[PDB]
Amino acid sequence: DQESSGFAWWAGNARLINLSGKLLGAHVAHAGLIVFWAGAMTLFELAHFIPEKPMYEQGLILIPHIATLGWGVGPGGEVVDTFPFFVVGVVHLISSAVLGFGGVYHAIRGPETLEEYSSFFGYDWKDKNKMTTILGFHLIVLGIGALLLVAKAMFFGGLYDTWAPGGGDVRVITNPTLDPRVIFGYLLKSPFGGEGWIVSVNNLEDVVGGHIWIGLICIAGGIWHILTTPFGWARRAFIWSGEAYLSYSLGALSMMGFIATCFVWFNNTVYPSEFYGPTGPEASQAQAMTFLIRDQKLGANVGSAQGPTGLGKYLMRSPTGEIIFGGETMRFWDFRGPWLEPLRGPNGLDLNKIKNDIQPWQERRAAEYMTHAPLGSLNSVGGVATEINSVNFVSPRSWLATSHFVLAFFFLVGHLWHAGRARAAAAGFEKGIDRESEPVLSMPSLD
Amino acid sequence: LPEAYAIFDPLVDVLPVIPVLFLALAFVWQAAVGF
Amino acid sequence: IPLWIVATVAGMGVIVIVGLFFYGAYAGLGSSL
Amino acid sequence: YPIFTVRWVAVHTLAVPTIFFLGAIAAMQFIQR
Amino acid sequence: GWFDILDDWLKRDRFVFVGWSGILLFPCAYLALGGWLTGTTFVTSWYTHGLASSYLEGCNFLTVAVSTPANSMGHSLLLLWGPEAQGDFTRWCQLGGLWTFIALHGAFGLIGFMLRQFEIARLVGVRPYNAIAFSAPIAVFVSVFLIYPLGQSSWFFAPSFGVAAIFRFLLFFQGFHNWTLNPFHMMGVAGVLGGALLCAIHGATVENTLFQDGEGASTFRAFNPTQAEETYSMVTANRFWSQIFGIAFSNKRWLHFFMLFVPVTGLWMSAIGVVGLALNLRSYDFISQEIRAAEDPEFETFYTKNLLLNEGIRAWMAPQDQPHENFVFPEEVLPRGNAL
Amino acid sequence: METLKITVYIVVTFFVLLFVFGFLSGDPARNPK
Amino acid sequence: TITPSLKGFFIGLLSGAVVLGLTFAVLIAISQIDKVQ
Amino acid sequence: DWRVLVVLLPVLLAAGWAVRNILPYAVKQVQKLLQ
Amino acid sequence: NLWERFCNWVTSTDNRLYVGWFGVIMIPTLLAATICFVIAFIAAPPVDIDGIREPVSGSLLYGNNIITGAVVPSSNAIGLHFYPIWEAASLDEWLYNGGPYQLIIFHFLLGASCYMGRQWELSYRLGMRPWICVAYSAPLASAFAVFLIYPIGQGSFSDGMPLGISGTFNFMIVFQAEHNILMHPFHQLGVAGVFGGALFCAMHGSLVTSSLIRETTETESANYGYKFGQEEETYNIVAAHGYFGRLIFQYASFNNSRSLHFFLAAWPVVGVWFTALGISTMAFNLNGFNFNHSVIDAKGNVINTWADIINRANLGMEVMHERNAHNFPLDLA
Amino acid sequence: GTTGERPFSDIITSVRYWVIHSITIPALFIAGWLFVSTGLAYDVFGTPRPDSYYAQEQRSIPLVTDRFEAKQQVETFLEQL
Ligand code: CLA
Ligand code: CLA
Ligand code: CLA
Ligand code: CLA
Ligand code: CLA
Ligand SMILES: CCCCCCCCCCCCCCCC(=O)OC[C@H](COP(=O)(O)OC[C@@H](O)CO)OC(=O)CCCCCCCCCCCCCCC
Ligand SMILES: CC1=C(/C=C/C(C)=C/C=C/C(C)=C/C=C/C=C(C)/C=C/C=C(C)/C=C/C2=C(C)CCCC2(C)C)C(C)(C)CCC1
Ligand SMILES: CC1=C(/C=C/C(C)=C/C=C/C(C)=C/C=C/C=C(C)/C=C/C=C(C)/C=C/C2=C(C)CCCC2(C)C)C(C)(C)CCC1
Ligand SMILES: CC1=C(/C=C/C(C)=C/C=C/C(C)=C/C=C/C=C(C)/C=C/C=C(C)/C=C/C2=C(C)CCCC2(C)C)C(C)(C)CCC1
Ligand SMILES: [Cl-]
Ligand SMILES: [Cl-]
Ligand SMILES: [Fe+3]
Repeated sequence: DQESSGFAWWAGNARLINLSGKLLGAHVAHAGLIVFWAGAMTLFELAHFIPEKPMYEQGLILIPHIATLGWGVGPGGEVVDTFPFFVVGVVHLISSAVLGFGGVYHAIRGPETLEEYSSFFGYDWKDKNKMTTILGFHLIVLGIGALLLVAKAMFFGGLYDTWAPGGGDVRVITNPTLDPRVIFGYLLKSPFGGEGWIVSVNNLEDVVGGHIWIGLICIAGGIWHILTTPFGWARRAFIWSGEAYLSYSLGALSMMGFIATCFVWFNNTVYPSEFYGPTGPEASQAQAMTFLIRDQKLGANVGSAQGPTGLGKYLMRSPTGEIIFGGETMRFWDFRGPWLEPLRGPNGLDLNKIKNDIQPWQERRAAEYMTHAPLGSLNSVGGVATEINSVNFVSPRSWLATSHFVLAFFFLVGHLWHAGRARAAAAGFEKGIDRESEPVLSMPSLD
Repeated sequence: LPEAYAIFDPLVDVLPVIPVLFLALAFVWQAAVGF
Repeated sequence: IPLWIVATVAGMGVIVIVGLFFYGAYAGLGSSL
Repeated sequence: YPIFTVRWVAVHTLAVPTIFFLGAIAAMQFIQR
Repeated sequence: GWFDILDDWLKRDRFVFVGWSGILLFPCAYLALGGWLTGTTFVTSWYTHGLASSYLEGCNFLTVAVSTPANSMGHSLLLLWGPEAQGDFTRWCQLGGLWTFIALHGAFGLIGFMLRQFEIARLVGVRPYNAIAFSAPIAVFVSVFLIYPLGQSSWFFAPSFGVAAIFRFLLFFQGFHNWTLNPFHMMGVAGVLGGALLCAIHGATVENTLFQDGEGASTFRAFNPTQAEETYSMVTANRFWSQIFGIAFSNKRWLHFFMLFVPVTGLWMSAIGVVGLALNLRSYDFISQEIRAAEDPEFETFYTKNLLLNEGIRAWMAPQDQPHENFVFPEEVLPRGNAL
Repeated sequence: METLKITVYIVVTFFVLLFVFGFLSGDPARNPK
Repeated sequence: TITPSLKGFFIGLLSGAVVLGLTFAVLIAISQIDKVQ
Repeated sequence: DWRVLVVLLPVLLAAGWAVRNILPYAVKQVQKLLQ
Repeated sequence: NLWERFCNWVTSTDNRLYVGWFGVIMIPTLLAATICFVIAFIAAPPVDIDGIREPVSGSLLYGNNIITGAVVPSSNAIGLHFYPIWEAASLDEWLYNGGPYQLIIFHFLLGASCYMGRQWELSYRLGMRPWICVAYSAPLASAFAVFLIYPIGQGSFSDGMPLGISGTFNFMIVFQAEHNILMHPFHQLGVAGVFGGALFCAMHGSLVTSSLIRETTETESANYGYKFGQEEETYNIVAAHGYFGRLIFQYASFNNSRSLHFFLAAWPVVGVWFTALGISTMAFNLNGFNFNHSVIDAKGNVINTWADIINRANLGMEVMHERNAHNFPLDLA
Repeated sequence: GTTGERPFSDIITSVRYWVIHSITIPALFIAGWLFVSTGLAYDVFGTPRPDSYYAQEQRSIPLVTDRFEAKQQVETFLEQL
């Protein structure tokens, strides 16, 4: 009841702030929901999956994650056996029942507080030692999880690699990149065009390598936070309360969600186009390729063909000179993909390779990706807005990019919400202004 | 789904919505306690 | 009759009927098919 | 309490046709061209 | 006396107040709302527009409309007993009679509602500024649904009552009147958006300058409607906005009047400009720009680009949006850039 | 050009360092109660 | 003479006069039964 | 035609059924009014 | 200490304008964006926004009035690449390709983000509750949507909203041609947010002005009945609620001022949040509802609705936007 | 204060209400259904059925051209079906 805590029913989970047993319960109960959805969604996707269709023509976002990890697929992304998808769903689903059972138990049946039950699980938010210790344990868990990805790539079948010679395939990662100048060079590239920050990672070696690195970084920091207490400069620079830590993570979860958006929109390495459909830049570049191949077959000389604007119709230069695809796709010349890189010489697209070396599988790939561009209506009509009904399709990339920008934006709002409140609760005016000691009434007047 | 489990493929169509219902139940419950 | 029961069943009636309208949007008149 | 009032009339001129209309709109989902 | 007896009953304190204004308001409002609901569910637009527009035909909530009567009806009142329907309910529906029915009963409903605000204000003891402010909705409705089509060839070019139909209206007004360029609409934008701003910012300011009058962390309980003290701090809210923005309100009465003034003023300005568009008296062009562009083919602004878009709208939508014109544009006259 | 790039890089560094070091110099304590 | 539209005009006139009549008839009656104190 | 009576039938039944469940409680209301 | 004096003045509550640490970024970035905007609006030369060597004039001195003038977005040849002054061979090349646009929008987004933080900050220094900045997040997100987020998803700052009155309308029109944003429920909620906010703003102002308590004569303004900082409320909430509850019915009215003012904040902010999100998700080409040819007759003839009339208009914008820039038949950029 | 009618809470809670309304709400709902399932809604309002928008060989839309003989023009359209 609201008279006991201060918080109303719509803010009822704030009554959990200093009840560690119930708070543990809700948390473990929530984690079951995530794992539940993961397993449930997978089985739904598998019950609706058709192997003869590409995954991206079928509204699948999880099976693509599983196949990128190397389970279920063969060369060029073709699904060869669906039993590994089945396992991933069943196991998550079965586990969620466990997470649910404990979560509900701690919520309504276990002891409401832990601090009198055990001195190890109990915690006071203002206790900077115990908090860094819990942080340390979880950092250790995160490090292990990042190493499980390494282990799957190096010791347990490998990963799907769209860049693999002969066409993408599952491949075991023998030489992860450990060179800090490469791994942390990604963390220092520009976010802007032609650079890409971490989103530009375009080889499994660099992926596997970076995970070895944060895997080690995390475990070390975990050990470091278990053994130390926060220094004095950190003590006076932060707010030490449950809501304060919740806000710090909302900001982080927000930053991560934006980054996830850009990753699935631009990157076709850890999001294989074989599974997720082409990217935006890719499908546009694929369109230009398709018409280059068609017109050249008719007898056009695509290097010297001038276009209406005077620029080249099929081929122009970039601002740094590189031979790129022409037309409005000029904006997409930073695109890189395995169907197009064979035509790339050192100066950009090689006119001789365009004339003599285009292979049927490339023409097929360009046409497929041109007519599967991530463009569609909310009710999944495929194409520009002016398209008539016929094609039921929205790219998984659109679906994943749009949702996680929404989640990211709202979690940034969440950060601003709980941050300011944490600051006001600690200072003692989160409930409003004391009439008998109004601060402004004691400051001097601006004029 | 493997055919030995084809009997549940109606049940699979519903499962992913179960987490949403959990959100709704918290309102049934607060309605039952009069908020 | 407890109101919380009336609240849940009415909404449940609402959710069903809305779901039937969205359902029809993919079949029969106005389905594009 | 009285049973029929100005309110009574007001709720029934909105509500009676609403349920009637929802019924008609319900059946429309099963019209095939 | 019977008049004072009927006044006693109309002005009774009930759940839904009636009043003298109720004799006009309720039947007209109920009939406007009932007519819209009736038509969007059952009534076509196949003979007026060539359009489907009912739930019964396949439309969803975004595409149902009570559509306007065909251009050939002119400004006919389209009464049920009038000369076009001649008392046939079926034909009246097929001819667009629900459109005028709704617009006219709606117009009179709005009169009844504004009279209602007057009637209740006088009985309760308050000044009548709420009814004054409702002038702006009435001015908007009158200019867009009555004056604008009265200026044009027929009720056909009024807005049809529907969600997507309203969107088409918006798009017609860009392609044909270049309505975005009209400074009277610009003043409306600034009063609508500036009203949203004042609504958001005044609500936040009060909620974030509250005094602490309870001990609960949900701060709503700490207000009693019968209390005498302000519930938030005008002094503190003033210093904050003084130091953040430069200027701050210091007078609560002027602040609330200003919240009336801004969006009311802006809707009235957009009505004025719609009155101009009734006569095709548009802000369509700037003569100086057209003289330069006709003599200098390298001159290109965003103004000249918008006109290319307006010309594309007009040629591509007119054959089906104005079907009484029997327009037939062979492909080669359609304006279009390369490729598309 | 390069002189400008270096000039702006120094300017930006300067203000960014004012920001981090200002918000570390004991911000929570700067409040009225 | 009385054209079809002029006949319609009276149709509408009497309809409206009937509607407002039944309206005010019923409203006066209710007001007489359920008076105030 | 026959369709009209098909449609009005439930409403007539419903109205009559409601009339019968409310009738003792209404005639007391009117009786209370006549004062 | 000298650094402590500086910090004491940065954070002072006695400054006519509050500076603060957020302000140490805000002031220079806004001043830079403002000065460059003023200069480019008046004086910039034509900019080749569509990267097809067809430059678009936007400044006053080049034949624009207040209505047609814009700072033109940077070239499509640039795309999402960063393009400060030093990346250009000369000021002349920078102006031709749209440099001032990036300079302005990036400084502005940084400056307005810190404006939001400044709002939390002074509120904390004053003993206030902290959420005014959460409300300001709704227009800030909207600005982020049209200057930054929508260029990212489309792949070029050249699809950013021009800094100009007509340029803005060119943005709305091309957007509707490409994404059908009128048929998108997130823009509809934005309409419901600004219309509703206008309505409620109008309502609250008329209701409070209506309930003002007589304190003045007729030969003076009713406003002089309120004095800055009186403890008595200046209007009668009970009378105002008495009125408005009778206008509709009593339970549809607010008798709690805090509950009413919270509603005043939440309705426009949420709706603007969603419309920011609508621009931000149409950036990734998740478009408004498409009902084109949705209704069909028994033979198979198309039976148009109003959606199909919206499409004919969308088509006419489509084939005329960027009239020389397309060499291939699908609009994928 | 309270105006005088019976609270809606006590009404949708009371047993008498749901005795009455578990019949009436379904009756109207079934009534609405039958209004469409019998095809009555088509003829009352004149809305074409999926086979009554054109004749078997026609793509011209039956648009009303004349104001005063319009009632007859619509009926000359329905006959050509
Ligand atoms: C993810 C959602 C989530 C979770 C995990 C929790 C969890 C919790 N809430 Mg919160 N809450 C939520 C959403 C959530 N809430 C929402 C959305 C609202 C708004 C309506 C609230 C409003 C709210 C209020 C107002 C309060 C709480 C409180 C609580 C705590 C005690 C609840 C209680 O007494 O239940 C009692 C209810 C029951 C005993 C009924 C049964 C409930 C269980 C969980 C059903 C489980 C079903 C499941 C299928 C069983 C699995 C079995 C297993 C073998 C697999 C608990 C830790 C309370 C608190 O803080 O107390 C100090 C409190 O006052 N919540
Ligand atoms: C990030 C999450 C995410 C993403 C990217 C997808 C993406 C997809 N899902 Mg999946 N799904 C999700 C979550 C997600 N889903 C969840 C949580 C559930 C449980 C209900 C499901 C259940 C589910 C099913 C059962 C199916 C899909 C399917 C699909 C596809 C079609 C989506 C569609 O048409 O939606 C329609 C679009 C909407 C319903 C719009 C919703 C808009 C939301 C409500 C806005 C919310 C805004 C904000 C959060 C609200 C708070 C604001 C407040 C704080 C102010 C698509 C590939 C379908 C498919 O093709 O499968 C093969 C399918 O059948 N999903
Ligand atoms: C984060 C999860 C979490 C946490 C912090 C706690 C904490 C606690 N639980 Mg709870 N519990 C949990 C999950 C959790 N539980 C789950 C999931 C279940 C359902 C299976 C239960 C079921 C449960 C019961 C039935 C009881 C408790 C009790 C306790 C208390 C005593 C535990 C003890 O001494 O363990 C000592 C340590 C061990 C027994 C060894 C644990 C070895 C683990 C499981 C190995 C696997 C680790 C691996 C990382 C897990 C991966 C999970 C996956 C989802 C990623 C303590 C306060 C007791 C209590 O409070 O009684 C009053 C009690 O009776 N818990
Ligand atoms: C989940 C991860 C996590 C969390 C929450 C914490 C939390 C904490 N750590 Mg720990 N730590 C972690 C992981 C984490 N650490 C790991 C994995 C390591 C091993 C490398 C360390 C190593 C470490 C050390 C060595 C120290 C801490 C300390 C701290 C405390 C102060 C942090 C601080 O001031 O940050 C604020 C960050 C700054 C002031 C840095 C300056 C500003 C930077 C440059 C901003 C850049 C952001 C920008 C957007 C760019 C991002 C992308 C890219 C370019 C980098 C705090 C309790 C301190 C303490 O008191 O320990 C006892 C301390 O000295 N941590
Ligand atoms: C930033 C974008 C923006 C903004 C803020 C506006 C703002 C405005 N536009 Mg503009 N407009 C825009 C962009 C924008 N427009 C663009 C890009 C175009 C294309 C060129 C248009 C095209 C356009 C047109 C065509 C019109 C406007 C009009 C308006 C005004 C409408 C005001 C209003 O509330 O009417 C709403 C209507 C009313 C308030 C009338 C009264 C309604 C009553 C009170 C309703 C009662 C309902 C009842 C209770 C029952 C309902 C039940 C039902 C829901 C079930 C307003 C000033 C209108 C105008 O200027 O009118 C004078 C107009 O006709 N705009
Ligand atoms: C809990 C769900 C939150 C949803 C998003 C946030 C909604 C409100 C955000 C408005 C911020 C306005 C600026 C400052 C506004 C401001 O200052 O607020 C002040 C006001 C009162 O604050 P208190 O200090 O009393 O309470 C906040 C905490 O202190 C808890 O006590 O805050 C609230 O009441 C929050 C209500 C939470 C419940 C919100 C649910 C409403 C949304 C429901 C879903 C709508 C979906 C629509 C779909 C189309
Ligand atoms: C705290 C709380 C809460 C929450 C709760 C929760 C969140 C819970 C969770 C729970 C959970 C989370 C649960 C789970 C469960 C699961 C399960 C129960 C499962 C089972 C499964 C199975 C049995 C499987 C089967 C199968 C197989 C084996 C194969 C395939 C097919 C099938 C599917 C048949 C709420 C909000 C209400 C409020 C109150 C308080
Ligand atoms: C895995 C991987 C990778 C890698 C990754 C990495 C290596 C990462 C790292 C990362 C990192 C290394 C991160 C970090 C971050 C940081 C941050 C995020 C920060 C934050 C900060 C803050 C938040 C602060 C704040 C403040 C200020 C500003 C002042 C004073 C106050 C305060 C404290 C509040 C790669 C890409 C190779 C590839 C792929 C895979
Ligand atoms: C015309 C006319 C008339 C009138 C009639 C009337 C007056 C009618 C009424 C009618 C009505 C009165 C109807 C109603 C309807 C209703 C409806 C049809 C509804 C529906 C609803 C829904 C569907 C819901 C939805 C929703 C919402 C909105 C909220 C939440 C969400 C949801 C989705 C649940 C007369 C004969 C005198 C004369 C001649 C002409
Ligand atoms: Cl254009
Ligand atoms: Cl092109
Ligand atoms: Fe106020």
